[PDB]
Amino acid sequence: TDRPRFSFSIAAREGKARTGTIEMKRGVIRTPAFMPVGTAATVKALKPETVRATGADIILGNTYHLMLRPGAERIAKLGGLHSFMGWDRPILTDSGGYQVMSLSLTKQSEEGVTFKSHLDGSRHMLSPERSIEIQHLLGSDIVMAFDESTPYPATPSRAASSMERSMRWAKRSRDAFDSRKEQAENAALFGIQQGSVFENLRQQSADALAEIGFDGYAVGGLAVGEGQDEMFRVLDFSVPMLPDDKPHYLMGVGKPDDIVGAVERGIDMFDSVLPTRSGRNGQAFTWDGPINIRNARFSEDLKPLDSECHCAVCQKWSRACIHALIRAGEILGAMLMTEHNIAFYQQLMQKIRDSISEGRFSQFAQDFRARYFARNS
Amino acid sequence: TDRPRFSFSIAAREGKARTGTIEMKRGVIRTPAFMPVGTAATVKALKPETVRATGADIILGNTYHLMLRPGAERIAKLGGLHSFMGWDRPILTDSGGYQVMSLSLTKQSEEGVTFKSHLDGSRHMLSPERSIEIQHLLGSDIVMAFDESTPYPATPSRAASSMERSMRWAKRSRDAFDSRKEQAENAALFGIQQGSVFENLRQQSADALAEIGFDGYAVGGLAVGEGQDEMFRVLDFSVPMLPDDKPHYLMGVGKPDDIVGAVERGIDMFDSVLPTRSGRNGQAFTWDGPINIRNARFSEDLKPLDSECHCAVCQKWSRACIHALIRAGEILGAMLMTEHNIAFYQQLMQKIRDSISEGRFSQFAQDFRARYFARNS
Ligand SMILES: [Zn+2]
Ligand SMILES: [Zn+2]
Repeated sequence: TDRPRFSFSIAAREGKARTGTIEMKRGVIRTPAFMPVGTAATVKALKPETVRATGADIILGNTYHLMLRPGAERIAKLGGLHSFMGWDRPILTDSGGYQVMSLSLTKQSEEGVTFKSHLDGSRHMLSPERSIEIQHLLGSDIVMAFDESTPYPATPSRAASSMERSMRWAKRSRDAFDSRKEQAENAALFGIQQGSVFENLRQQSADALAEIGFDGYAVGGLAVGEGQDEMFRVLDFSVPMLPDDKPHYLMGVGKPDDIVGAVERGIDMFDSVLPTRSGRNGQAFTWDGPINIRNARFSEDLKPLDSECHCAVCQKWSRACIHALIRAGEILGAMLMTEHNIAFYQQLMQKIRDSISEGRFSQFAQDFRARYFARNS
Repeated sequence: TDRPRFSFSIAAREGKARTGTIEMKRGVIRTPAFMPVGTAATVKALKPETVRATGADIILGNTYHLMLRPGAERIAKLGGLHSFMGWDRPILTDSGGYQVMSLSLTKQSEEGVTFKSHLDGSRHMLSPERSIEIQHLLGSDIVMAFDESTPYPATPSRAASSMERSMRWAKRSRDAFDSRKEQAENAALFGIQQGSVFENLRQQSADALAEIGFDGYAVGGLAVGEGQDEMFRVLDFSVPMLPDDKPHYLMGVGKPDDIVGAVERGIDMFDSVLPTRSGRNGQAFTWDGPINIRNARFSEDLKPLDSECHCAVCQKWSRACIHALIRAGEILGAMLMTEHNIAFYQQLMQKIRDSISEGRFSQFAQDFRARYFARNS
């Protein structure tokens, strides 16, 4: 049977939480979804088949890093990110705009930005048009509109002007995407809501995005230093402003309890480097909270990282042996921790989906928090 | 202080057993000595610094395999085996003659042998003169005379003729070695006693070798299928025939109890692939006998491979975690087992040396056998 470009179906709801599917030409994405951050398929990283076996339906590509090395045109000549990452299922790319704020910047205006590569100092340009074109060259299935991030905390004036520029750039992203037939017929485009902590600015942003029209809507400007309390407060009024029948995407979030609370507030999609960064640093996520595998307590602990996790690592490896690998600096140790962490995240999402489907998600969320924060690991 | 070409000193004796040192220009060899079989310094093998840290004072090079790949001239152009194996301490090379019997053979005569490479079918030639020259090109510190092996079991006639040819070839090895000033002044040459299980042939051989004169004397024709009982019986009368004040070398032996009994019979030097072959196959040597680390009993065994071994593996790794590595096919598992096995062999030799020095070696040998064969692992 033929597969659609982008079809979001909601199968069940509990309060603001939703569970369902996004059907795309390269596969189905179960929601709520967690997207691990992808990298080149080399001996340095988990194999793509390993990432898929953790349960991931889609992975994320960082446009900014790919355009500095090896470059978007080079990626295209190699067959796009799907070949480059050895991943034939959907790929979401960010716009590159956040990293130019956080990692580089030679010129800024309504036109776009010019920035210096922190690698070789070379100059690069991004704009709604260039960002959408680069994401096309990467073979992206879900394209993010290019917006303006204002650093945290933002004044009411800075938040107002960045949101308004972002909305003008959202229309430009829309038109650039629509102008490219191969991209418009085969990929999807998400808009990004801005407005910082100000409800009227968030509503303005949401109204603008809905008038332009997108396949999905992200909540931007959070997870940038504000803390969970205020992030939840902003989600409380911001997510209901977005179109109900399209996916809602909270970018760069986050810790497991962040994810649970955001789903309670209507978020459908997530990404975070946390599982990978933690895995390389010897920290494992468990249902009893995170653990530091280097701790002496684990040196003779024959139980797996998490006794309820069904990832391939926990079927086989004890805390004691992962402890030994990590303490010796063996790369296998980091690989096992990273595989478990990504798989744990997918099992979290699966438990979220199942509990919403059964109408017991609010109880799952309470059960989850009580145990995650008690830390009886 | 300047170092001698070859100086064997006996420090202490108990019965036929001796302990002491061989001083050579590239270092001191403690005796009785075990020589692991060396290979090229690549990611496939233990690093040379690891092999040294196990206690090895000297390693063995298989001339036959090195002459098929990459070839003796190629080894020389790379700086000899010391550069090729990353090992700056003494290296003993065999003559290549045993492997032409056991692994290849297009022509055989009193002149030498011509054989077909089991790799690429190419033709090669060995002779006392060519073998000594190749071992020179390899940078060998201890050179083995080229002899004729007769397969086991040998008729009294075949044993007689092979021994006599070997003695004529021993003189030719001696003269070839002596003809090359750079080799004669910096390396040593061992002769090889033959005669199978026949006492008069062994005496004939020993007399011939002593008349030629060598720096050391090997007992050949054992560990080829005969079993330990008969090997010990042959050693009982064969080793006393050799010059007392030169090292005695039992080639290709062997299991730990073989080594102990051979030292009781006057052997000073040993080599065997057993520690490495076992390590790759998941078998570890211990004071309670060998263990198969794949056995289910080890999956939760937090004790090291051997609780009295002081190798770097046993300081750190449990049976349970080596078990997990081996069962997963992780190369680290084989590396750890091989390091422990070679280190265990060196600790065996150290206990042999110390017990002889203290005049308690015969008691050590009895204690060792009772525990090794009870197998309370
Ligand atoms: Zn797991
Ligand atoms: Zn050990």
